[PDB]
Amino acid sequence: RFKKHVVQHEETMQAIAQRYYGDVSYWIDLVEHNNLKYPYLVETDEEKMKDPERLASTGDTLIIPIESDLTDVSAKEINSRDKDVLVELALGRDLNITADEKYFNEHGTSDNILAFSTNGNGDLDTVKGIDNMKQQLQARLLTPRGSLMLHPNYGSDLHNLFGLNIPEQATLIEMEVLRTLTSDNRVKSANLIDWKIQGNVYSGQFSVEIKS
Amino acid sequence: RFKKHVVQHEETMQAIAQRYYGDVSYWIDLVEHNNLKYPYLVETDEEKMKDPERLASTGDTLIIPIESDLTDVSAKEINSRDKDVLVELALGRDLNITADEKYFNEHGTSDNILAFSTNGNGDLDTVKGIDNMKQQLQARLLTPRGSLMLHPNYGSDLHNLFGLNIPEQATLIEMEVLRTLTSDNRVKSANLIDWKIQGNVYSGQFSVEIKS
Amino acid sequence: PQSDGISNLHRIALRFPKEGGGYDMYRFKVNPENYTIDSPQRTTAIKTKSDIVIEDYGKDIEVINFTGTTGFRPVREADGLKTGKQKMEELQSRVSEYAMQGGSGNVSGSYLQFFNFTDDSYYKVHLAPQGLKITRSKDEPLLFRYEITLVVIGSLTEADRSAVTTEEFGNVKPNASQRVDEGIKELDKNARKTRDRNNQEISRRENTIYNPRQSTNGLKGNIDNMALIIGYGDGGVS
Amino acid sequence: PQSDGISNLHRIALRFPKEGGGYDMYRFKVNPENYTIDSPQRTTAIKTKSDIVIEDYGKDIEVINFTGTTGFRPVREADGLKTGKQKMEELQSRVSEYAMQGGSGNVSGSYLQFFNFTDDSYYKVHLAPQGLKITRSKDEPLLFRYEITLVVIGSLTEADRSAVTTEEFGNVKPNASQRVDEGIKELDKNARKTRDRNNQEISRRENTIYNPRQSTNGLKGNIDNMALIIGYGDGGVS
Amino acid sequence: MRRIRRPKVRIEIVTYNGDEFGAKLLGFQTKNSMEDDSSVFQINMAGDTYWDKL
Repeated sequence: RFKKHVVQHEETMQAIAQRYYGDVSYWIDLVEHNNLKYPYLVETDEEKMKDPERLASTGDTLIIPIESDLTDVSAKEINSRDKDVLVELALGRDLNITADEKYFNEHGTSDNILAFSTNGNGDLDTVKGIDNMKQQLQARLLTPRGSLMLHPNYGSDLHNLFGLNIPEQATLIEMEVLRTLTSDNRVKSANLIDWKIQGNVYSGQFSVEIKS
Repeated sequence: RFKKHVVQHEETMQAIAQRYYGDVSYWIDLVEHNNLKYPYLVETDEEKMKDPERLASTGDTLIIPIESDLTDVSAKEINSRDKDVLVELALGRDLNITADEKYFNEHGTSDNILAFSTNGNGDLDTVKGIDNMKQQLQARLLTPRGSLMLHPNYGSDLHNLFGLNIPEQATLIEMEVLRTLTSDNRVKSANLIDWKIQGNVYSGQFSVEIKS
Repeated sequence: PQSDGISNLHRIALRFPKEGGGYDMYRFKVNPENYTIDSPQRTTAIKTKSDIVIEDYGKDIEVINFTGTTGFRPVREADGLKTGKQKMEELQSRVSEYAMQGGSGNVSGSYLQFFNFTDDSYYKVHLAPQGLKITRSKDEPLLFRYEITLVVIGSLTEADRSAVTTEEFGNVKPNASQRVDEGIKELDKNARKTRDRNNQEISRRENTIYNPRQSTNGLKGNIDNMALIIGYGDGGVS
Repeated sequence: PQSDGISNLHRIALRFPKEGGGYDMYRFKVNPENYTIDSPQRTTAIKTKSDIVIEDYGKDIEVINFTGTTGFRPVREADGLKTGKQKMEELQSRVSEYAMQGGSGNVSGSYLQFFNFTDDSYYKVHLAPQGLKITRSKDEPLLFRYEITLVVIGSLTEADRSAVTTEEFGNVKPNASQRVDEGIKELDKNARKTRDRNNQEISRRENTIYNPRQSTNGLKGNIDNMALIIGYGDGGVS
Repeated sequence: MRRIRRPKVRIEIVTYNGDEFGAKLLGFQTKNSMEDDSSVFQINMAGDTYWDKL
C-alpha cells in the first residue's frame, strides 16, 4: 500500500525520499514508481504542458510506496497504471444497490429494501472506491446477523436492541454498532463522538478509520 | 439423538442446515433423514396432497440429528421411515403396570401395589414415550433402596424419612427425592419449585429436565 | 432463612454416616463467627506477540471454611442435657471417627452432607487437607473455638456416581459371544489349530447395548456361533 | 457517570452469555466498596557486564478486582421484587453455570461483558483464577459480601480477532486447482506414473489473494490446468 | 544512556496462513553447532488452535 504527497515550492526530489525513508538513495525507485522523466519536478507550470503525464510541477500529487513494495517491479508496473486512482485497488469496485437514500432510511430493518440501479445509459451502475466503502458498511449494518445464506455471522444484532429508552440500553446500541463496524478489515478502528436520546429517537454519531 | 423442528412460511431447506449445523453444505445429507422427494419443503398443502408421505409443507414437523449421527447411514435409514416413532423408540418401550392409578397413590412404600393391565384386546398393556419415563420414575421413587433381587442400591429411603415435620426433615426428603430422580442418566437435572406443609402432611413439587 | 421478614433462622447442621446403617447429624447451637467460601477457577492466560489466549478447564474445587464457638449455657437436646463442652467433645469424636479410620479400616459413608439452612445452600463435602483445628484462649476461659476447612465434592441434589443408571436400551450382554466361547472350550486341539490357521489365512488377504433392531453392532457375534455349530472348516472362521 | 452534581450515579452491570445465545443482564443494586485495576507490563531488565539493556514486549494481561456488599432492604426489580440474598444467589448460579460449561477448553461464544458504567470504560473479561469468593463474618450478620477478580481480554469496541472479514478480493477458492485434482484422479495409474517420470526428468533439467488480473501468483494454476486438455506428454506436468 | 529494545518476531511458512501461525508464537530455540554433524531447532506454540491436525 501507499501514501499521497503534494509537491511544494522548489521541492527537492531527494528531499521527498529522505523525508519518508531516511536514506536519500531510494529516489531512483520512487521516480520509477511514478513514471517520471528526468525533470522530476519543475517550478514553472508551462513546462508541464509539453509532456503532462511524464512531468510534474508544484502542487501536483505523487505516490509514495511503503518500504516493502519499493523494489517490486510488479508493484512499479501497477503503480504506473493506477496513478491517483490507486485507492480503487484497496477499497474495490462493486455494484450499486442504493437506488435512493431517501427510501431505505425511512423503512429500516426489513426484507425487500435495496435494489440494483443504472447510472448514465446501458452500463450497469458500478460504485467504486470510497463510495463502495459507504455501501459496504451501510448494507452490512442493515442486515441482521443470522441472515445471509452463506458465511453466517454476517450482519448485526441491531434489530434486537429496541428495548427500554434508559441509558444502559443506549450504550448497548453503541456497542453493537462498534462491534459491527470494526468487523471488516478495511476499517482500522471506530469510536463514538456523541449521542442524543430523544423521547423515543436514538441519535448518535461515530468515527471510522477507513484505510488510505 | 435428535432435535424437533417445524416448517415455516417459505423457509428453504438450505436455511435450516445453515442455522443449526453452521455450514449450508450439510442440507444434502439432511434431506435423506426426512425421506423427502425433491420438492423437499413446499409451501402449499394441496401440493403436499400430491403424494403426502414423501414431502413436508408449512406447519409440518422435521427431524434434526446431532452432527455425529448426521453421517451415519443407519441413522439415515431409521429416521427416513420411523418418523414419529422416533420419540417412542428413543425413550423405549415397556409393559404398563399402572393399572390402578387411583389406588397405588393410597399405599406407597408398601408392597404388592402394582399389577399388569389390559389395553386393546388380548394383549397386556404397554407404555411408551414420556409416560414410560414418568412410570419408571414413579416406580423408582416408590421402592426401597435394597429390595430388587439384583442390582441393589436402587430405589430410595423414602420409607425411612418419616419424622417430626421440622424443616430439616423436609430438606432431607427434598434431597432424597432429587437424588432418586437424578439417578437415571436420561434425566438432566431435577430441582424443587415448592415445598409446603399441612400439619402431618408434606406436599411439594419437582421440575425435571428430560433430554429432548 | 435469616432473621429478616421470615421467621427465625435455622442454624447450620452437619450430617455424618452411621456405622450401623442410617445416619447421625450434628447441629451447631451457635452460628459461626466467620464463614468463607472460595470458588476459584482453573484457567490460565498467556499473551502472544499481538493477541491474548485464554484457556479454561472447568470449575475448581469450592473450598468452604468457617469458624465458630460453643455457648456456655446449656440447652435442650433430642436426648439428654449436653453443655457446650460436651457438644464440642462430641464434634471432636465424630471428626475423629470420620478421619482416623478413613484411610485405615473402613467407613460406611463415602462423603459428608453439609447443610446451610441460613444460606439456603447444600453441598457434599470432605475434610480438607488443613483439617480440624481447635483452640482455647486467655480471653475465653470457659469457651471452645473450632476452625474447619472443607472441600466440596459436588451438589447434594445430584445422585452418586456409582448409583447412576445409563440408558441400556436392548440387551446389554452379547450372549452370542458367550456361547461361542463356551462352544470353543469343548473343541479339540486340532480344531483349534485349524481355526487359528484359517484366521491367519483370512487375515493376510483382507485389503484388496446389543439390539438387532435399529442397529448393526452385534453382526459378527451371531455369525460366530452359526459358523461354529454348523462348521465352516474344522474349527471355524472369525 | 459518577454523582458529580450534573448527573445521577449509574451502577455497574454484567452481561453474561445465555446457553441458546443472547445474554443475561445482571445489574448490581449496590456498587462495589473497593475497585482495583492493574496494568502489568512485559518489560524485562538484564544487566550486562558494562551496560544495562532495557527490553519491552508490549502490554500484558490486565487484571480487574473489586469487592462489595449486596444491599439489605428489599428493592424493586425490572421483573420482580428480589432481595439481596436472592440477588447474591442468582449471581452465584450464573457464575457457576458459566464456569462449569467451559469444559471444552474454551467457550465458542462470548466471554463475559463488563459494563463499568460509573467511569466511562468497557471491557471483555474472563473469570480470574481467584474466582467468586463469598463470605459473611460475624460483623454485619445480615449483609453478604462478594469478591470478584477478572482478567481483560480486550476492549468491547473491537470485534473478535479471527472473525474479522478480510479483503478476499479476486478468488480464494480457485477452480483451477479443483479441476486439476479431478483430472489427475481420473487419470490411469500408468498415466500418473508417466507424469511422475516427466516431472522427474524436468527436475533433472533444472540446471547442468489470487486474482486473474494484475497478479502472477496464479500463473501456475492456469498452466497446470493445461497439459490435460492438450496431450503435452502422457499426463500433465507440475 | 541505556539502549531500548522492542523485539518483533515474524514467521513465514510454505507448504494455514503463515501470518496466523506467527501470531501464536511464544518461544523457540535454535541449536546450531559445527562441533556436531546436525543442526536442530525447536519452536513452542500456544494451545489456542489444534495444530496437530494442521
